[PDB]
Amino acid sequence: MKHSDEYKIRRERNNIAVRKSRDKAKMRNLETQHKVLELTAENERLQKKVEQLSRELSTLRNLFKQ
Amino acid sequence: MKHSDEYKIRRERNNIAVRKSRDKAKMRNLETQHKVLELTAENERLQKKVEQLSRELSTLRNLFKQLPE
DNA sequence: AGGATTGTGCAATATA
DNA sequence: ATATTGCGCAATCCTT
Repeated sequence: MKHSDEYKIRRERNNIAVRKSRDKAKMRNLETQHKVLELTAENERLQKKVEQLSRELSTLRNLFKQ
Repeated sequence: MKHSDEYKIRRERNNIAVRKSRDKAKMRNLETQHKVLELTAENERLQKKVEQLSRELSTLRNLFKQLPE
């Protein structure tokens, strides 16, 4: 129907639940996007650390010549 | 009005656009989830390499430390 | 008995 | 003009 009070209450409650469900789905989607940004920055940091450790190892091993 | 031909054409075109837009958004979310798996595998590879090189550097520094002046 | 999910479409808004 | 976004609805699924 469209007039009964049981119907109006059911719609009011469902509209709350539908919005809650859609907000939750949107939040999960955004969280996945953020995770990509976080991992990309972290992999960039770790790669720079690899390069730094390699430079320190090379510098140390050069001491064997002198 | 809401029964005119112009209204019907606008809504039919928009409904097509809505499905196209939401399909693409769902596909992007699928690609993003795949990217997380790929970046996680790369992260684990990098963590292993950093740990290996850190140990290699620590042992070599300790070797030089045991050298007499 | 009542919330959570979802295919669908109206509507407002953003964008080109 | 199309693209994006929020929402209502009703059917449906799941909880209590």
